[PDB]
Amino acid sequence: DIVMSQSPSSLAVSAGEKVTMSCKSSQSLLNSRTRKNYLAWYQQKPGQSPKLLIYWASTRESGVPDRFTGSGSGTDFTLTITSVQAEDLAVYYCKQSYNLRTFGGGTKLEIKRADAAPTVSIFPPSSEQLTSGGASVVCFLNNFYPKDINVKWKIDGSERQNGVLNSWTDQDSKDSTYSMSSTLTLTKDEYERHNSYTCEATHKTSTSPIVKSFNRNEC
Amino acid sequence: EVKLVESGGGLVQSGGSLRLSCATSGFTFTDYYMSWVRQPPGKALEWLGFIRNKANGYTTEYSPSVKGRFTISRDNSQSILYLQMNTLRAEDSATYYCARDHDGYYERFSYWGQGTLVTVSAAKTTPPSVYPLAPGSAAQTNSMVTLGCLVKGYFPEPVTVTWNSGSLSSGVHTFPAVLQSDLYTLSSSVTVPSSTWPSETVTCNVAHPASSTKVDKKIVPR
Ligand SMILES: C=CCO[C@]1(C(=O)O)C[C@@H](O[C@]2(C(=O)O)C[C@@H](O)[C@@H](O)[C@@H]([C@H](O)CO[C@]3(C(=O)O)C[C@@H](O)[C@@H](O)[C@@H]([C@H](O)CO)O3)O2)[C@@H](O)[C@@H]([C@H](O)CO)O1
Ligand SMILES: [Mg+2]
Ligand SMILES: [Mg+2]
Ligand SMILES: [Zn+2]
Repeated sequence: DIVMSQSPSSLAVSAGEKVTMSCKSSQSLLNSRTRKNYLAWYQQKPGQSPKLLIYWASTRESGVPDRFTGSGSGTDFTLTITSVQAEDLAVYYCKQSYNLRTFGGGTKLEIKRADAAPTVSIFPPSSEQLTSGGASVVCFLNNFYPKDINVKWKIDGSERQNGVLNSWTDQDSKDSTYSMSSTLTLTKDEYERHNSYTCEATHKTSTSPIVKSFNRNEC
Repeated sequence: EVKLVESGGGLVQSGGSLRLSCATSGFTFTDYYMSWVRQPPGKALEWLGFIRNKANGYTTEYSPSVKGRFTISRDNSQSILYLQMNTLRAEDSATYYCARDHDGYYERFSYWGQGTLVTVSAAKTTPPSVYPLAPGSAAQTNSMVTLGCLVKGYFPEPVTVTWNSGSLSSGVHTFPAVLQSDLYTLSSSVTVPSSTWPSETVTCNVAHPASSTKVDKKIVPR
């Protein structure tokens, strides 16, 4: 049958540089009747539906920036993006339509940018939540790069790792940064036994962690 | 002005059936093959099948992965595409897209819907609790101030979060939901000039379609 494979699985490129992406088919997609390769490329930006970029291997769909170029023939195809822009962050899929249709597994394109320190904000549990017996403490670490970051929670000065869940956004399409949320969930009873709640972010951008805290007595 | 809009996604139990619809407009529906494509969260697109155009007798084809179990049909009077799914399993949990396909000449999927999310699970529908995230005790001399919304303990996905009914788009970060104990939690942050809040209102608008939940949570100071 027709197996589509893409390479690389993922890569990062700085704005303004060239991106090269590959698609292989297990059999030739060159239709002998029409003399065209039945191979299309789709761009799927984070949170969005796929969008057609290129079809018949090299035809750029109307409205698609000229920096996107499809090439290749038979079993091997290439999508090249020149002068990549922050907005080009996406998973790119190739798709054969020579015999029914089959998608490749995608190439994830991330955007390399200058290191950026997170902006850290901490939020105490709301009275609405506490009333029902729960206490979630939230820390936002916004607009940083690279994605790797450490968050530590301290309660009255002591590290706590139990009950902490983290979530990273996909890269931002405008500024190529990441953000992450860290949420520490406690019971109200346990929350009320301590005073100081601290989120500490350590990122390669500083040897000093960014520390945000609040004290329950100050609420 | 081509429009494709899927509906029908939601929670179904293993072994169950579910039919999706895709309402279309802005093109001559009968001229076009229509495909369904799905995407498990975080995974690749998978083509499922198509139904051919009128010139080709509206006949269907399917990927081996779903042939015999999924059925595609179309209403050519109303320009609606359907996907009937039977004997659903966890591996069928995915976003389902309808896509406009072949018109007898062009080889391309020109247009795709927004997708509808199907969750196959024995877990019960649970509406979110929505909590405001307002700054504690720390003046934002930071020129900018960051507020948030915690959307906790819901099932299944998805939820939608907007800020001031979509008026605030820039400076918004909505964090992917994390699953814990059969329940999802997510949060959303918004960052606005400190001169605009709390003098101006900032409200997160949360919807959880599975429970028809609609919440508008005003972020209040003090
Ligand atoms: C016995 C059938 C012979 O059909 C062809 C042939 O295969 O040589 C092709 C046929 O072409 C057209 C047509 O009706 O003019 C146009 C072409 O674009 C296609 O639409 C085909 C078929 O409908 C097949 O299309 C599909 C399919 O439905 O499975 C879908 C396409 O996206 C693509 O995958 C093709 C695939 O490339 C195979 O063709 O499959 O119809 C027509 O030229 C006749 C000719 O009249 C002689 O019979 O020959
Ligand atoms: Mg940001
Ligand atoms: Mg203590
Ligand atoms: Zn304690």
